[PDB]
Amino acid sequence: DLQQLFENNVRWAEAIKQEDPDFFAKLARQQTPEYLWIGCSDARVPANEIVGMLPGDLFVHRNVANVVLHTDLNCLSVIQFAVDVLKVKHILVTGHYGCGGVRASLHNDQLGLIDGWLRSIRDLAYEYREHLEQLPTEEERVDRLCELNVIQQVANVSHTSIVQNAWHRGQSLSVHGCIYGIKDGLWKNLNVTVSGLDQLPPQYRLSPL
Amino acid sequence: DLQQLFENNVRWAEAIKQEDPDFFAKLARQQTPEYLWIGCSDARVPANEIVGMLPGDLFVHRNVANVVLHTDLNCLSVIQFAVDVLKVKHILVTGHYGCGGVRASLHNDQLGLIDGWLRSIRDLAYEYREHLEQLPTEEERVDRLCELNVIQQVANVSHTSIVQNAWHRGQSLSVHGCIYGIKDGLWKNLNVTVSGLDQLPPQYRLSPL
Ligand SMILES: [Zn+2]
Ligand SMILES: [Zn+2]
Repeated sequence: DLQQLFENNVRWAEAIKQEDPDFFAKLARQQTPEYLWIGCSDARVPANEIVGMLPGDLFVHRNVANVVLHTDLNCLSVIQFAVDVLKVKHILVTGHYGCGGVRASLHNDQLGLIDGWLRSIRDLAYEYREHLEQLPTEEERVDRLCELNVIQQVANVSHTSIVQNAWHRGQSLSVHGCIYGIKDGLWKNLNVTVSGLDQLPPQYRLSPL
Repeated sequence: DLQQLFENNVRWAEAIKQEDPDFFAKLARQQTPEYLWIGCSDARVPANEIVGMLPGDLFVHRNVANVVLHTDLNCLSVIQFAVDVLKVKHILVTGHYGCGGVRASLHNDQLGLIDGWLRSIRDLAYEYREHLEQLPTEEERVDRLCELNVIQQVANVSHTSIVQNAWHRGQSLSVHGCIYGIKDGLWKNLNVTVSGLDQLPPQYRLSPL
């Protein structure tokens, strides 16, 4: 039954309109979010509710296990529109504990198309195989890889020419790494924020155009 | 100031916990959403709030102008994990009026990387140039293309081997087209639902494996 979702919507919209009849009218005039959320598609991680944001506040990309690839025009279009047009001040890279995409990367089952998508997280598990092996349970390994993945994705966003050119032309722009606990509703800072070119390794820095 | 978002989160999580102290505990045990939302990244279109869903209810992919490409492992991984693993019953393709991605496709400015991303919407505008030309204002042209785009994206999802193989093996799966009014908060059905192979043109139907 899809009519519930429709009936919830009319209910939601009309409730808002009696509290502030101009809410959508004003909102529809300009898009000025300060934040881009790059997070997982997982149903248990909705961005706005988690950080208490209202419509208009958060530009959002969500994909499986919040993966950012430098050949992916899907995510890169979100990042570039966020950064070059909307000129967000902040990019919130948010992974979450118990992420099935990360977990799939740590196991050996073929899931099909998504096998390719998760390659770079599988790579991360190989890179940290000594660190992860050293952890006694599967849940610990999955959860640690989740942190590692977020931290990696933050690097990926920051190395984009999109982000570096924002900085080159003096734009205020910070990239953050957070992880959400689906078990407790808490959104945790991973303290890996990047806010400028000086924070990038020499091998990854691009010269201005 | 990002600490507000953090402070809102702790506030949100602890409020929920005093209403139902098990909410996250239960939620974290299994992911069982019935819906996949494929919508735009636009800050003024958050999925859960719009249809009144709670965490756990909606698997979500959001990208610029809700574009679904058959070479995009980003979106296709979300669709395939939704369909093959989570076995969603419904895919909600939701575009929205006043979509900048659609609008960009209708104008001639180079926006960079996102130029490639929006190619297929630009194609749609060319295909319907006679219909769209025939509309007196830019806002009408943009908004009409928005409907056309949603309708197209629904076709794209339905033609995926992911979706057809769901049907081939008897899985209940419906693809919907909706459009959200950022001006009034209303989520409208475009009445283009596809629920089976019989609804696909012969040229697009794939034989079972
Ligand atoms: Zn996940
Ligand atoms: Zn849009």
